[PDB]
Amino acid sequence: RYRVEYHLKKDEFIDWVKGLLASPFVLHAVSHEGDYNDDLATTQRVRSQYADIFKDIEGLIKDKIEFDSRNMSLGQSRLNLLVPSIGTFFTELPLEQAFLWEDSQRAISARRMVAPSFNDIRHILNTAQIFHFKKQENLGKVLRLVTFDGDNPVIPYILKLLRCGINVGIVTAAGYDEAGTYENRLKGLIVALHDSTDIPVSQKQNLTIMGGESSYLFRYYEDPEEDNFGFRQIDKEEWLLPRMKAWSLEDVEKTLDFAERTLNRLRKRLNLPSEISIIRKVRAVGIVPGEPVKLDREQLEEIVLTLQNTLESFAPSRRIQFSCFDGGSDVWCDIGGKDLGVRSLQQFYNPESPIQPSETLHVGDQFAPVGSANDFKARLAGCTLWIASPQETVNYLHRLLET
Amino acid sequence: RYRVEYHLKSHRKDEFIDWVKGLLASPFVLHAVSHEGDYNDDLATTQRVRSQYADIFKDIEGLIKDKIEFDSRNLGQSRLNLLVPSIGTFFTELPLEQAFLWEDSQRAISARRMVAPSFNDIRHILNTAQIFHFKKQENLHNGKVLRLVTFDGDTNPVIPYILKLLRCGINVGIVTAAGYDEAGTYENRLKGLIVALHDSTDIPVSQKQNLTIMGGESSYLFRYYEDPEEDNFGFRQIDKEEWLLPRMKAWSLEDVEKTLDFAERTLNRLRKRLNLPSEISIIRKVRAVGIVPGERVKLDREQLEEIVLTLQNTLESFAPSRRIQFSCFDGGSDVWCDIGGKDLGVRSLQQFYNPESPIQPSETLHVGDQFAPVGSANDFKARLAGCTLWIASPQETVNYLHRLLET
Amino acid sequence: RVEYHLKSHDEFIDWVKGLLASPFVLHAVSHEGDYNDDLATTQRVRSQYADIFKDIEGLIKDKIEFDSRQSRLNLLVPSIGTFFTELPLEQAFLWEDSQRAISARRMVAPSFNDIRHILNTAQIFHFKKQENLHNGKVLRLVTFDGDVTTNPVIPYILKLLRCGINVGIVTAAGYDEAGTYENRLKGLIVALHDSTDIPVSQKQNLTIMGGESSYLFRYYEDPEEDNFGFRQIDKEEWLLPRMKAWSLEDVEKTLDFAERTLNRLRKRLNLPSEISIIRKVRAVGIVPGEPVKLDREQLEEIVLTLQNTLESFAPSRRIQFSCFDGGSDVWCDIGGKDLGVRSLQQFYNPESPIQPSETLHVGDQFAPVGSANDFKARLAGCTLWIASPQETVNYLHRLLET
Amino acid sequence: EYHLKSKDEFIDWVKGLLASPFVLHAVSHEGDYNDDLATTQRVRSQYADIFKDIEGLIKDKIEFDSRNMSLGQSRLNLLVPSIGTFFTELPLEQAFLWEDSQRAISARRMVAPSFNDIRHILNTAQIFHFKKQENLHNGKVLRLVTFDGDVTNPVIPYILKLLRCGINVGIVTAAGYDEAGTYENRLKGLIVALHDSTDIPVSQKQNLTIMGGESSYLFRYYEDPEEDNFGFRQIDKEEWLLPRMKAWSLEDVEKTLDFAERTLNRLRKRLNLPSEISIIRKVRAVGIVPGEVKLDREQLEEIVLTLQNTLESFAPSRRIQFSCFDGGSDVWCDIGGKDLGVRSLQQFYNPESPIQPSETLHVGDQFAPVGSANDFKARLAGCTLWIASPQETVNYLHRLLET
Ligand SMILES: O=c1[nH]cnc2c1ncn2[C@@H]1O[C@H](CO)[C@@H](O)[C@H]1O
Ligand SMILES: O=c1[nH]cnc2c1ncn2[C@@H]1O[C@H](CO)[C@@H](O)[C@H]1O
Ligand SMILES: O=c1[nH]cnc2c1ncn2[C@@H]1O[C@H](CO)[C@@H](O)[C@H]1O
Ligand SMILES: O=c1[nH]cnc2c1ncn2[C@@H]1O[C@H](CO)[C@@H](O)[C@H]1O
Repeated sequence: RYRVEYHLKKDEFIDWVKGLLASPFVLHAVSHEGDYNDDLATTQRVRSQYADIFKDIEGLIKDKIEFDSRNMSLGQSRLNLLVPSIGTFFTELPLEQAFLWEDSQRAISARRMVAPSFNDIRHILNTAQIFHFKKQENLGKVLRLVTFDGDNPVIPYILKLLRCGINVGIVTAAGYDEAGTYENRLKGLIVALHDSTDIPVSQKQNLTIMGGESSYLFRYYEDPEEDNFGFRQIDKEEWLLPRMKAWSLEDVEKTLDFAERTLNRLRKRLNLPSEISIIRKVRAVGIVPGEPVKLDREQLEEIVLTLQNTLESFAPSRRIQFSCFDGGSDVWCDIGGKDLGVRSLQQFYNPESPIQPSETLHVGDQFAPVGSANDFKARLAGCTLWIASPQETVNYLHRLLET
Repeated sequence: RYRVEYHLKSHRKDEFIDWVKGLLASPFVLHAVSHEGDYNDDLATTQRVRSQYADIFKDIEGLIKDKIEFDSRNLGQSRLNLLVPSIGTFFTELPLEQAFLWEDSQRAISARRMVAPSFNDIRHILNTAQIFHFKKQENLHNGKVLRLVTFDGDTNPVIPYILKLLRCGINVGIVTAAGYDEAGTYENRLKGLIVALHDSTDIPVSQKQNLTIMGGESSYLFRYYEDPEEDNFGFRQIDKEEWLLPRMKAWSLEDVEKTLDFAERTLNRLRKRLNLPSEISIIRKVRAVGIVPGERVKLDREQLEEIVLTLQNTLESFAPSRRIQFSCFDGGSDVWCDIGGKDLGVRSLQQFYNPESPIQPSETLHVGDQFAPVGSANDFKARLAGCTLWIASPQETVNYLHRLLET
Repeated sequence: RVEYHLKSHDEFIDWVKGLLASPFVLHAVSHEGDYNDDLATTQRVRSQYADIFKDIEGLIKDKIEFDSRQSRLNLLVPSIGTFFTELPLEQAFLWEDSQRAISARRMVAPSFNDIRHILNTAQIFHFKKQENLHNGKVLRLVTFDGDVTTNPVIPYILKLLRCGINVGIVTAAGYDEAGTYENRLKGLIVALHDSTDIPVSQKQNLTIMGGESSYLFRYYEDPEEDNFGFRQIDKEEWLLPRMKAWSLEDVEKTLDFAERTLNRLRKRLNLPSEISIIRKVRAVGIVPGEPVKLDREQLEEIVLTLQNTLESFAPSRRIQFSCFDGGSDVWCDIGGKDLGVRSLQQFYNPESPIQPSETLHVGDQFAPVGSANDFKARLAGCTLWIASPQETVNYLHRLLET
Repeated sequence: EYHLKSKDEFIDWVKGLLASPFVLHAVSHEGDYNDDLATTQRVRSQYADIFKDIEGLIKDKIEFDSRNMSLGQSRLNLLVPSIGTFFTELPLEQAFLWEDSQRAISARRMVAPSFNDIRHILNTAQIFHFKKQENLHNGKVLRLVTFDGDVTNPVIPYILKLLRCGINVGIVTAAGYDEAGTYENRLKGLIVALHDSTDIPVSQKQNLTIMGGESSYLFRYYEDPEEDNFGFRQIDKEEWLLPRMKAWSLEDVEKTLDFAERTLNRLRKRLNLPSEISIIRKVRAVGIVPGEVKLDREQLEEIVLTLQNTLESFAPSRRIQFSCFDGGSDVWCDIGGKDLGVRSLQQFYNPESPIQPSETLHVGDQFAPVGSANDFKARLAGCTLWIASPQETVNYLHRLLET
C-alpha cells in the first residue's frame, strides 16, 4: 500500500507530454462508436489538438535554450518550472512536424481506446532530433560526433558515419584495461572496418572506445606495414579533462579498494556461487557471470545500491567521481562516468575546436535504473537518442544518413 | 499525475502477490535495512529476517487452507477474501514457507539489505509451492495426483519435458488462440514436437496420443496420432460431440456466426480507420476471426491493443455475443477473436480425457506466459479451471517441469 | 474495494480536475511572472477551462441518451453516478470564475471545491432555465439532511413551501416518535407556524423521513386542538412495493443481530458506560454519553463491522439496510437514503410520482459515513453537495430569485 | 513549485509498519468474538515491539546526529528522508500502551492504527520524557514552552502555572504589528489574569513573552509595582536578536518588503480582489487582510506561493530570511521565521546559558500547508507538540503539569 521501502532504491518530461495529450484524447478522441461517419472528422480534430500541443512545447524548449544560453555556461526557465527534473536542450526540436510524421505511420490520432503512448512520444522526440540535424545539413551546426553504448546491421552504418566524416565513439561500462579484450568482442566492427576499401584510413581511425565510462580510451589503428589492425590505447594526458587530472591516484585506488572489499562482503553475505568472479582492473572493479551461471536482478540491484551508498560516505570517493552499472549480468564500478567520457571525446577529436554538445548525438539504450552510468547522464554532454531495439537504432541511423 | 485515461485500459495486477510484498516489507525495513552497514554479524540478521518472512508465509498458508474449507461451502466470505478482495480460488494447498526457504537458498532474498522481497520472488515462491504440492501427492494414499498439464501455444528444451510428461502418464494439452480450422497448420507449427514424439522410443503409443491441441480457446480439438499400418503421424481432429461442454452445445450457430460476422466487420473498420497496410490481412475461420501480419508488414503494439479493446467493448454490447461466450487475444502481433475461452478449453480437456471420471481442477496445472493484459484470453481465466504456473521465461518452464518430474 | 479502513479510501470531480490541470500548466504557470500579459493569459486560460466544461456537457448528454435506452463517460469514470438532468457546465464555470478568479491563478490549479461549486451552480442553473420555460420539468421536490441523532436555512425552506415545492428532511436518527423530531426541529415548525404568508396546504408539504426510510411524519395545523407539529403518516401510504414484501421477522432479526453486535463492540472496545445503545422499531444505534464521546476510529469500526456482519446475514440481505456514522453516533436503520427520497416522490403524488429530474437533495454527507452516504441519494435524483450552511443558503437564494 | 493537489512521512511510515500485523492478526480475526482478549493481547504485543524498534532507531539517529550539528545519514533518514530532528529520546512503547488503554487501538479488527493514533502517541511520548526528567536528578527538564498566536479561556490558567513553575513561556505570531498595544488588545485576559494573580511573583510574571512577525518584534510582560501599569513592553533588538540576524542589511530587509508589497498589489488586481481587502505594511512585515471582504483558501495559497517563489528569485531576499503565513484569513510576509523566533527567545531568557532544543517544547496548531511559517520549521529549534484541537492543548498541558 504505502511502500515503506520506496526510497531505498521515469522521464518526467515524457509523462508530462502524455498528460497533456490525454486530455484531448479522452474528450475528443474517445468517440469509438463513430466510423459510420465522423471518424475522419474526429481523427482530424484530434490530430490538430496533438499538433498544437507539440508546437507549444517547441517554443517552451526554445525559450529554455535562450534562457540557458545567456544565464548559464537565480532564474528558472518556464519549462523548468513546469518540469523541474527536465534536462538541458542543446538543440531545437521540431516536435509538431515529428508528431505529424509519426502519426502518418502509426495512426495515433486514429485511436479511440489507446491514448498516445510513452513509446509514441519517445519516437516523436527521437524523430525530432534526427530532423534537426538533417535540417542543419541543408543549410548550420551539423552533427560532428555520434556515440554509442557498448555496455550485425549496425556495423555497416557505423562505417558510413565514419565515411561521412563523423566521429564514432563507443562508450562502455566495462573496466577492461587492455585493448585486446575490446578487439576480441568488437571483432566484427574492426575487421569489417579493416576489410572495407571505400574508407580512407584517416576516417577509419575516427572510431574510438571509451572504456570504464571515462577511464580508458582506445582508437582504431590500421598498420598494414605489419598488416596489424585493432585498437591502440591513448595516453591520459591527451584526453583527460582538467578536473579529472586533479584527482589523486591514492583516492582512486582507495575508492577501488573499498569497492572491491564491499563486493566480496556482498558475495559472502549473499552466498553467491563461486563461479561468480570479482574482477579488479586499473581503474575499475566489477562482478561478472560464470561458467550458465548468472545473477538475479535483485542481487545486481542490491550490489549497485550498496556500492553507491557506501562510497558516497567514503571521503576519497567523493573527492573524485565514480559510476556504477548493472545492465547485464555484470556490475561494474568505474572511475568517472558517462558525461565525462562523452565530453572527453569531444575535446579529444579536435582540441583546438572541441565538439559542441549541439554537434553530439548519443544513441543509447541505458535510460533505465542501470545505475549511475545511466544514459540520462549523457544528456549533460549532448543530444541523445533513446533506443529500445537494435532495429530502432538501424532505422534512426538510416534516416539520419539518408541523402 | 491523475491519469484521465487509466480506466480505458486493463490494468490488472496480482493483488494477492502485492499484498504479500507489502507484508514482507515491514520486517525488511525494520530488521534488514536497520542493520545495513553492519560489517560484523550478517548471518544473525539474515537468520532473524528469514524467520520473520517464514512466519508470514506460514500464516498465509493457514489463511489459504481456511479459504479452501470456506470455499467448500458453495454467502459469507473467507477471511483471506476480506483481506484481498480480488483473490482467486485455491484448488490446492500451498506449502509457501517450504517454497520460500527453498527459493531463499537460490535467490538469497533474506540476505538482501537494500532491495526488498520482489514481485518475482513471491511469484517464484508461489510457483515452486504449486509444484511441491503435486510432488507430495504422488506417493500419497488419498492424494490427488496431477492428471492434466496445459500449455499456451499462441530445438526447444520444453519438448523433452512434454515427452517426459506424456511418458509419466500425464495428459498434455496446448491451448492456442490461433483460429485455424485445419490440422495441417498445427502440424506445421508444432512439427518439432510431433517429430520428437514420433521418434521417441521410450513412450508407448497410448501415452503419445494423450497429446492434444485446443485450437481457438475452445473451438477446435486435435489429438496426436500414430497409424499402426503406415508411418503416418501428426494431429487428428476430434468430433465436437465428444469434447464439447454441455453449455457450449446449447449455443446457437446463428449467434456464433453473427458474432464472428460482426467481429469481422469491426476488424475491417479498424483496418481502414488506422490505415493499416494492405498485407496485414484478415482471416476468417469457422469459429474464429483474426487479423494477421503480412509481407512485402507488421502491426504496432498500441494498434493491437486498440483492436482487442474495440472488439471486446463492441461485442459486449452485441446481444448474440452475450448469449455465447467469446475471447480476444493480442499477445503476439496478431489479434484473434475466438468463440469460447481459455477456462472452457481446460475443462473441455478435463472431460475429454476421462469422461466417466473427469479430471478435477486440483489435478490440473496450466503453465502460462499470458498472465498479462493480452485480452480476455489471458491466463487469469485459466485460474477458474485449475491450478496455474506463472512463467515469464522459457527457462522458467524448463526448470519448473524439471523440478516436478525429478525423481 | 476492501471493506476495512486502512487509509483515506468523487472520481468525476478528480477526473475533471485532471483535465483542467493541462491548461493550467501549459498556459497559466508558464506565465507566472508575465504581469502585463495578465489580461491575455487569463483570457486564454478561461477559454481553455470553459472549452473543457463544454466538452464534458456533450459527454453528459451522451450518457443521458444512452442511459435513457457503457457510455464513454462511464468507461472513463466507472464510479460515475447517473445524470438525471443536463448541466450548463460552461456558464457555471464562467459565473464562478468571476467570483473566485480561478483563471487568474498561476500557482494554484483549479481545486476540488472549485469544481464542486461549479457543478452545484450548474444544477441550480438548470432548474432556473426549466423554470422560466415552465414548459420543462420544474423542481417539485427538495430534500435535506438532518441525519445526526443559529440556522439561516429555515426561511428558505418556508419560501420553498410557499413556492409550491415539496420539502422533505431525511434523517438517520431512527427515533420512532414525532415528539423527538418536533423538539429537534422546533425552530422550523415554530417559524412555519408563525408564517401568515403561507397557506396551511403548502405548509403541510413539509415532511420528515426518519430511519432513512422507516418513519414518515408530516406537518399539521389543526384549528380544534389549536396546535401544530408532526403527524406520522401510515405505512400503507408511503411504503414502496419492494419494502411491502419485506418480512417483519427478517426486520426484527436484522435489528436484533445488530443490537447484539453493538453490545460486543462495547465490551471489546471497552467503551465508557455513559455510552448507551438505543433500540427502536426500525432502528438500533449507539449514542454518545455524558462529555463522553466516541473516537472516529471507533465509530468507523462499528459501522464497518455492522455492514460486514449484516451483509452475511440471510435475513438482512432479503432486506435492505443502512449504517450512519456522521456525528459521534452510529445508527443502523432498515431503510436507505435512496429509498427515502423515492418514497417521498411517490407520497406527494401517487398518481404521477415526482420524477428524479424534479428532485434535488441538498446534502452534507458525501463522505465515508456508511451506507447512508449522500452518494446513495444520487440514485433517486439530482443532488447538491454543500459544505457550509452559508453554501446551502447561497444556493437556495440563487434558486429562488428573480 | 505550483500546486495541483494536497503530511508527515514519519507518521505514515509507522502506520505502514503497524498495518502489517493488523491485516494478519486483527482483520483476520473478525467474526471471532471468542478468543478476542487473546487476539487483542497479541496484536498489542506486535504493535509495542514495532514502537520499541523505532525507539532504538531514534536513539541511534540522535547519536549519529552528534557528528555534525549547527558523512552519511542515520538509517532512519534513509528509510524516511524528510524526517526531522529528534532532540530527545521518546518512550514510544510506554506511550502506545497508555494510548491503547484509552483508545483501544489493538482491539480494532476493521480500523487500522490511524494517523491521529500515532500523533497522540508521539505527543504523549514527548510529554512522558519531560515528566521523567522532572523526576530524574538534574535532568534536562523543560525550560521553554512556546505557543502559536495566530493572526487577525481554559489555556490561560495553565500558562500561569507554567510561569509559576518557573518555566519561560513565549507566544510566536505571524502578525506584523509593531506596536505593543495591538498585542495587549489581542492577548487581553491573559495579561489581566497575570496582573490579577497574586500567587505569582512578578519575576515569574515577566517570563511571558510575545514574538511578532515570527522573529521581528519581541514584547515582554511588564508590571510596575507602584503605578499600577501593566501590559507588554517592547524589548530592544540588540538584546534578543541572533548574531546572523544582526548582520542583515536594513536595505535588503526594506527592498524585500517593498517587492512583496508590489507583488501583493499586483495580485489583488490580477485576481480582481475586492477593494475591501486591505494591504498592511509595517516595519518588519507586510500583509493582506480581510475586509468589513474575505478570501478563498485558493486565493490565499496563490498569494503565498506567488510571494514565496518570487522573493526567492529576489537577491535581497536571498541575503535575508523571510516567512509567509496563510492559516487565518490573512496572508502575512514577515522578516525572519518561527525557527529563528524560538531560538532568539532561547538566548533572550538566559544568554549565559541559552535554553537548549532539548529543553524547549513548541505547542503548535500550524502543522499544515500554512506556508513557510508552519510549525514543521519549529522542529528545527526544539521539541514540538502537534495540536489539532484547543482541548488537546489543555489536556496536554494538564498532563505535563500534573504531579
Ligand atoms: O527530460 C528530457 N526528456 C527527453 N529528452 C530530453 C530531456 N531533456 C533533454 N532532452 C533531449 O531532448 C531530446 C529528445 O529526444 C534528446 O536530444 C534529449 O537528450
Ligand atoms: O490471486 C492469486 N494469486 C496467485 N495465485 C492464485 C491466486 N488465486 C488462485 N491462485 C493459485 O495459487 C497458486 C500459486 O500461484 C496457483 O496455482 C494459482 O492459480
Ligand atoms: O460522479 C458524479 N459526481 C458529481 N455529480 C454527479 C455524479 N454523477 C451524477 N451526478 C450529478 O451531477 C450533479 C452535479 O453535482 C448532481 O446533480 C449530481 O447528482
Ligand atoms: O518526522 C517527525 N515526525 C514527528 N516528530 C518528529 C519528527 N522529527 C522530529 N520530531 C520530533 O519528535 C517528537 C514527536 O512528535 C516531537 O518533539 C517532534 O518535534
